[PDB]
Amino acid sequence: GLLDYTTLETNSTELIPVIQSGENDEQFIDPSVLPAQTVKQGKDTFDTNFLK
Amino acid sequence: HEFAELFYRTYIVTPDQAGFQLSIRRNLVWEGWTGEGLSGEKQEISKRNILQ
Repeated sequence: GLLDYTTLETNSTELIPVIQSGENDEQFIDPSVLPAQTVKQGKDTFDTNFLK
Repeated sequence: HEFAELFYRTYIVTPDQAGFQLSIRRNLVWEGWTGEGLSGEKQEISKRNILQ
């Protein structure tokens, strides 16, 4: 890990928005402008987007 | 004059200040916690005074 900046460091405290279809779409921008961009957070795979 | 002093108490402030602030302690009683509906927007549970 002395030679890489990915070996250490993790984000398990970030409060990143997560998308759920048919449940919170009124908070996120319509997906007809910018498609959702996937993010890696710890062991989780989910999709996030800009807040309207 | 008697009438004005009767209702409105005198409070002298030096010309070096510009106002007076009121810091009020208030004791409350409230129930539970914002329970998940698995949705996007949530109301806040009313936090209620004890004097009422």
